[PDB]
Amino acid sequence: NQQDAQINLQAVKKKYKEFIRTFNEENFFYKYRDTLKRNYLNGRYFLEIEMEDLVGFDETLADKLNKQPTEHLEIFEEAAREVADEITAPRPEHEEHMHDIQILLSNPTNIRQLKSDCVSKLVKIAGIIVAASGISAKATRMSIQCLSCSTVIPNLYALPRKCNTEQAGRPKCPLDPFFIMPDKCKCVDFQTLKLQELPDFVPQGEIPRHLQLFCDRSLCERVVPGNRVLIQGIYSIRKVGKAVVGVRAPYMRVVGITVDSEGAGAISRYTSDEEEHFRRMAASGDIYERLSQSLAPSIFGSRDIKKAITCMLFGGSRKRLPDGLCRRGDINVLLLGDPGTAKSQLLKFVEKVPIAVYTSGKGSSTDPQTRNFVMEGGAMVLADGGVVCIDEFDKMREDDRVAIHEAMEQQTISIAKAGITTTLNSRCSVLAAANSIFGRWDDTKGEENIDFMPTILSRFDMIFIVKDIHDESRDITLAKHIINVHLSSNKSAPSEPAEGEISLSTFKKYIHYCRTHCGPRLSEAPITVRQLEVIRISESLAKIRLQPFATDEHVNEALRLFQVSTLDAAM
Amino acid sequence: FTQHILNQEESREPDDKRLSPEETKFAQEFASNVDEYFHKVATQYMPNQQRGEAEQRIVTPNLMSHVFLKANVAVPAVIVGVDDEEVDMAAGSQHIIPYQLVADLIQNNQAQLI
Amino acid sequence: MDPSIIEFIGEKCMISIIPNFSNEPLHLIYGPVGPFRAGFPVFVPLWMATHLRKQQKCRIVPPEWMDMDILEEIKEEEKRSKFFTKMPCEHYMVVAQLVMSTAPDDVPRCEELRTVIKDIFDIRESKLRTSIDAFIKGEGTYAKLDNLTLLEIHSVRPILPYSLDHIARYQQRDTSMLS
Amino acid sequence: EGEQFIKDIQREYVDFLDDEEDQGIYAGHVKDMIAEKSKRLIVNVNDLKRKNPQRALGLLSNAADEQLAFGRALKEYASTVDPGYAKMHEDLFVGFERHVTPRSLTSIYLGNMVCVEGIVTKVSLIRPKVVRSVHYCPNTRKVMERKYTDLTSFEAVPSGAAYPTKDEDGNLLETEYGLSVYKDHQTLTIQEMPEKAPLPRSVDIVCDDDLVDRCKPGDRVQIVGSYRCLPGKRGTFRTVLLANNISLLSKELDISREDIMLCKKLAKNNDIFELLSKSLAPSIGHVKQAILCLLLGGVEKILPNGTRLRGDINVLLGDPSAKSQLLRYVLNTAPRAIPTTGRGSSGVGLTAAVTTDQETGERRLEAGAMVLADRGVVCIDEFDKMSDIDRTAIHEVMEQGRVTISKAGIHASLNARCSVLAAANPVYGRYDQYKTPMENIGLQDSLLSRFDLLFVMLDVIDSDVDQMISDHVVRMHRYRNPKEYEKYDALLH
Amino acid sequence: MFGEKAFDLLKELERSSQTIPAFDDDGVRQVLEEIKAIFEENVAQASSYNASGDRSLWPLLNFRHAALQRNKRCLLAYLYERCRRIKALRWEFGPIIPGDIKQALCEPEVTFFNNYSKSLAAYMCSAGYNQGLPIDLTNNLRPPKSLYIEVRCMEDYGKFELDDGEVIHLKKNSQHYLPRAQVESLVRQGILHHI
Amino acid sequence: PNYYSIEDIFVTQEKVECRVNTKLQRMGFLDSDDLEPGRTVNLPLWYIKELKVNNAYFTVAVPDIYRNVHKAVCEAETTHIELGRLHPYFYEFGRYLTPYDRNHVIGRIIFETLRQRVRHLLDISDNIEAKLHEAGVRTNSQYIEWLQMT
DNA sequence: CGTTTTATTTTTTTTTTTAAA
Ligand SMILES: Nc1ncnc2c1ncn2[C@@H]1O[C@H](COP(=O)(O)OP(=O)(O)OP(=O)(O)O)[C@@H](O)[C@H]1O
Ligand SMILES: Nc1ncnc2c1ncn2[C@@H]1O[C@H](COP(=O)(O)OP(=O)(O)O)[C@@H](O)[C@H]1O
Repeated sequence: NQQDAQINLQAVKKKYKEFIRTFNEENFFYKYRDTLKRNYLNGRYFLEIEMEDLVGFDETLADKLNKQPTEHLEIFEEAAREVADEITAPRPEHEEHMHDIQILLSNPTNIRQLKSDCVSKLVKIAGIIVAASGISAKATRMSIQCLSCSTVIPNLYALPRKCNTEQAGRPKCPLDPFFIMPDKCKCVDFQTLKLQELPDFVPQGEIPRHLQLFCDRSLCERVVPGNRVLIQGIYSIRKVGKAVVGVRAPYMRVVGITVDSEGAGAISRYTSDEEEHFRRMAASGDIYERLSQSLAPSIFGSRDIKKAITCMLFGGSRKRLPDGLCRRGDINVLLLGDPGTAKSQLLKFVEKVPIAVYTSGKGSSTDPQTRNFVMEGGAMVLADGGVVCIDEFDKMREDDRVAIHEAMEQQTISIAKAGITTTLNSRCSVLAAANSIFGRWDDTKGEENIDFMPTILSRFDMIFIVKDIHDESRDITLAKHIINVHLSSNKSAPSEPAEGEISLSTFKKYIHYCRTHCGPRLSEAPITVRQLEVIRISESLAKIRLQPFATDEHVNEALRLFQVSTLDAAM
Repeated sequence: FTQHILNQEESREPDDKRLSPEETKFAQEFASNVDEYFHKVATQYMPNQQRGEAEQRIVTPNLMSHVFLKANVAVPAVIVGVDDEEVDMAAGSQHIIPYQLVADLIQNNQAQLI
Repeated sequence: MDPSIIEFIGEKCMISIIPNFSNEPLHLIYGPVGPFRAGFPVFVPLWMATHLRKQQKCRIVPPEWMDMDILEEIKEEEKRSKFFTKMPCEHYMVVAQLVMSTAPDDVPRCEELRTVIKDIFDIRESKLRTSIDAFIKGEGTYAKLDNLTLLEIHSVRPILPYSLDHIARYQQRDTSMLS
Repeated sequence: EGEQFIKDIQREYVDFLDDEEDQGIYAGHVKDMIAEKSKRLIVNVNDLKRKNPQRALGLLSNAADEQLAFGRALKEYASTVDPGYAKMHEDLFVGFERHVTPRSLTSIYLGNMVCVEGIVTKVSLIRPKVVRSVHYCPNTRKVMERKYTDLTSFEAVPSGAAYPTKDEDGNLLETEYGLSVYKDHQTLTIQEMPEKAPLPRSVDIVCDDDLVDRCKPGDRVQIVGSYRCLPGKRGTFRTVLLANNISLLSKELDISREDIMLCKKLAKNNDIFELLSKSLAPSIGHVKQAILCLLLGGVEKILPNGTRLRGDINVLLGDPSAKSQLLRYVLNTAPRAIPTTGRGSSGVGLTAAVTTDQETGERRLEAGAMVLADRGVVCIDEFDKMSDIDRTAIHEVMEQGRVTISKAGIHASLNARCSVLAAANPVYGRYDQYKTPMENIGLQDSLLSRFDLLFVMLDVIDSDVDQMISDHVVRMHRYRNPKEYEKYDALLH
Repeated sequence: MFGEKAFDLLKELERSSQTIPAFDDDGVRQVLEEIKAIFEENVAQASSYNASGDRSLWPLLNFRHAALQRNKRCLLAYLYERCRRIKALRWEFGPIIPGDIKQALCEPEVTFFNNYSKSLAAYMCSAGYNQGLPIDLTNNLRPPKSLYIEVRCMEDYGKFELDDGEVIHLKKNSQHYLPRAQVESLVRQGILHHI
Repeated sequence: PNYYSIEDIFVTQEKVECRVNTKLQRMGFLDSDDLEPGRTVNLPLWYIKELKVNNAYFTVAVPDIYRNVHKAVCEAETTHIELGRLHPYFYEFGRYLTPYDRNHVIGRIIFETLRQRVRHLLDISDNIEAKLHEAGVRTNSQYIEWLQMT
């Protein structure tokens, strides 16, 4: 109790506690005080605070606090418990027992700026998460048979010479009869967190550097990779010294990160006016052919045939049976043709317009730490509800072309590198893109576009080819569909003014209601076995007209779209 | 409670103490609106046996408003009318109940409400 | 059950205040009040000081339970509150609102005041979660008012009873139970 | 002997021993005359908590010490009733029957007997460990004794050290063995069932003698355990969960001698061929009658003091596009019978020279894929395309059904009774006799009796069967549906 | 199906929540024209000696009753549900300002409307005085000031102000030389940030 | 005619498949003039809400979640059992049901679950609990301004 | 007549070996 300065107590003595009990303005709302109450709505055992409210009281703690928070934040812990435990009952008549807590703080900086000077010090910076480990273990105390004292620890030595199997007369017991007894112990968490620097601070001629992090109790299970963070930590150490002389320890820990809310993407992890938006357009029975000029909302293609998408994104219905089979609710569609038609950028947009990945061939596609063989998996990762559209089928190795035959016609998945069998499946699908042989002159004739199999042309449906067909009338138009489309690089906003050819995000959630209600069906009702086996698109229209049911031949609208394809394999 | 309150009124013709006239003119206003709007809901082939102001309709036979008691009477255990336990009354404390059982003290205004 | 339902009520209470002008353009409003003389305190209901302090007319100092030491002793008096405790006017949690709103522009120490009273209010209500963890077994005929105050019971008034009804459907037959 | 409640706690389990549940149901003539001798009784917590709920908590906050106690009460009970099942004086552990993800063991449940479900994997080495020391004093010839302990059993350890000698005086001091007993110990780890995953986080467990590898890596289970961690972090920490029972979920049977009596009585209905042929795949004309034996494996034959003949059958047939949505209704239902990828190796039955895994390895990845179907069956696609290397490795099998390779790996022989199917594609379509049967496929006829049939699968779209195809295939497509959820029961027909 | 259809009625009030441009009378039409059509379903064996009153039409007599049952009480609701929010605005105004539309008036709804407006008449005769005054309950509880200064609002709509004014154009800046006698109508239906 | 209900077409329409002691005659809606003693006979309630429970037509029977097999341990597992929204009418099936099946055993169970809420909603600071839950939040949310204008 | 013991992992180049239309 050296009360001249640096006192051991003042904070928990009267001060920080009383600051808490002074954080008080009227309405009877201005509190740092009932916060934890509504934390106690569940037993959260934490609380958030600022770095510029102490300054609202003083100028003396701010500098004294930020220096040795390794002490102050546990002073604050003690203040917290010894204040809050008053609250379990006004007078002595309710308590199971107290418990443990947390306190959480809140100008940014970078990684290439902080060094030997910036040690034992609190900081604000911002980065981008990479990956990190699991949740293992840590305690605060336990004890030993030999003396049975709660093994008090400074920091989250090994019982020197005193044994305490000792006072039995003489008979002695040197050199540690200390069997650590964890049944008496305490317990904490861990994650060991991770960051990458910005894409703005010279990783180009140089290398992008980074460092490791360290967490404690409740702040794991909070953060996963592909996110963007702001933080406060400590520049602290793990090694010792005086390594040709003394090279040593980087890391940090956490105190109180603050993460980002980047705009409009993250309806991913953490309204009914929009339903009124949704439904009064579908009240109009003008969506089937209206949104045949929407899926390419700003450029030309598939125009009168884009109606055939209405079945696929909603899909049919994975109509299980009493018998064995789980039918092909997944169903596949095709494109194929030459470049120049905007076929590269169109599907580029389609990733923007549910969830997938997009490139073609060899570019997805068949650690030095804690001796566990990780395996991140296969191709249902982003596609089990997500579906894809990709080029270069034959333009790909044939080792990773068995899987497609297992993936696709059935999702007949399995594993054989080690000895265990992933029995995976998915509600997924693909489209194909192309630059294979000779296009429209090929499609009418026979069957050699792919130079290995007749299988393909097996379990696929509509054959809609991409061409740059000579049409002198349309030559000038697409000679003029292309300049200001490119030039001024301007086609952003005025596509959304359409009736229902609009509002990509609204469309995303239109759809993620539309299919996402139930397994609707149909009504009672050249016409071959495979073309037939389109019955799944008989099912489709009840999500397209949003019916329960429909009959055969009003939805043979698609047959007018498919007979276009049949000319390829007419005879 | 337009529904069965008329039972109470045809039981007792409740005097100036209990009810009031204009309330009973709501009987007029009720049957008028209900039956003359029902006149276009289902009156084309309206009911066959339960054709009048129907049998099954009631708002609140539950005398069961479970109620806090303003203790402002004899601080000794003045034991009075209630169908649950009535032991140990006093001017501060209470033995909480529903309305069904004390229609007595507040007709006396012996007891009180919070 | 409302914020101003009490304020239809609690400000009806009347206390000695100061007026600093005498009787008004009229002399006295008939009623318990007597007419007004500057430098001469007068007891009134408290829904005028609105029209004095906001009107920049006169001051007021409070009752005596509205001070430090008495409440810095009741803070330990309620140790007995295994039922309830001392009750200084039974509405010191509502009057203090409008008191401490505009009065303490000139009053001494509106703060330790504020501190203790919030330090008393919720803590008496912790009793009212805890003592409810004693409540079992259809105890309609068990309850607690003995020194309850005014301002609290509304905060449970709407909820449990409109639960406890369709409990109380169950709170003659054979060996099984009935509702 | 801590805080003296211990005996009272023992009494409360002994107080389990009075009336109809104990007196009628529980033990004595519930294990011992059914003659298993395995210490482990099934506990059911809801009863113990119905008696001594405080003692239902006595575990759930401190399960460090319920164990010597439980065993004590048990030996008292079994030791004061049966003198036969009593010369095994050890702990004689018991059942102890919160399921959280192996990802949600979060600092806590310490001291708690709680549940997690997951994968058996990394099933590992087995090694016993030592309980007591039956030491002798051969000059004075007194069989004295020294018990031992570990944290993995209780809290404490003895001076865990070398089996002692020359301790008293330097007299004749030596061990005695066959009596200093030992305890079968096993180690493995568990993973979450992967479908829930968005790196999925694992757990580590440790076992004992009656708990020893009830299933295999490639199976999955519900398993219940306590928690500890011994090491002293910063004077790191790393944990393990333990004190276990066993269960299992991915099996298949309330079948005493009633269900056999059920199965006999319906025998005599003579044309079960009808029923059992129309059973799994009414979602498909056509075969199912013929499928019978690929499920049944086959029959066993042994000559006295000689050799045998392999028993099971192998056949497959067809026009392109019912053949990939067909090889089913048994792949799911048949016990542990596995088809394979279609064009697969590194695991039909080869070593695959790739020594970039553990820096050594002779048999370190020598195995196949049909011995997982030993006494099962297999199918595949893409045979019509598959390599001819291990076609060699078939001709051994369909002839023999035992695998006998020794390309320096080892001189193998290993039982297998397995059957397997194939693929097809007509390299020219609709020609079966106008051209010929054979080699419209790109195939080989050396395998005459290797498979047990020459059979055929055919089609043409038609004019006369046109509406037949329509009306039946759609009869299916709407008898697919209810009243003929998203789909109720399809009744009629 | 047998009236699962009030679940459909729930969205008829969607924009018409506290920003009500106009409301719609719909969801009802053949929903009504079925009900006495299926009186034939209800009448079919009605006092018929087809079975002479025996087992096989007891169970669905109850259906005939159930069909009735769900009919009437949703028919309580179909305007009663509409009479509640009505009552709020209809306490927010006496007969000063009835509905903005009167376009989804279930045609004899005036039957209930006026009668409901006249159930207050009981209260009215007693309210204000024994003879009664249609009494201020909901609007302009300014401690009232002098009569003749103009107005500002917050985009009221309907323009249904029947009170003695030349033309006010009852929106924000309904602003003309407006006495108190006019402006005694409305408060919280899109109006009164300000004077 | 009711302590009314929002889903008067899902109020007494949840369905059970009780067996049969005796013969049948002409169901009408079903695939039906005579059927067996003992059959999975789908039975949406309302007609049998007062249909002579004592009579030799149907038997002791339960949809077995409502049988003791779940619930009689959900009274021991009355600790952190979750219900979600599943079998929804689960404070209230028995308000009709409990004697009507005439297994004389489950009246205790539902009370035994829901009188727990005398010590569930201390930490609070089905299709029926929704109302009071909303209210519990609401009253405190406005007690907020019972402090002040806040 | 006292006071102290003990751990290493990944990549090269050779000589072996092994892969597809
Ligand atoms: N008689 C039938 N019974 C059941 N399904 C049939 C029948 N005839 C045709 N079908 C359907 O026609 C489809 C034919 O395509 P299928 O998936 O069988 O291709 P495939 O035969 O596997 O192709 P490949 O053998 O070349 O790989 C099957 O999905 C099947 O459901
Ligand atoms: N009708 C069109 N509308 C807009 N852009 C087009 C059109 N036809 C061709 N293009 C151009 O073609 C380019 C894409 O060509 P691409 O499909 O990549 O060729 P390839 O398939 O050979 O790679 C786009 O940048 C786009 O500007």
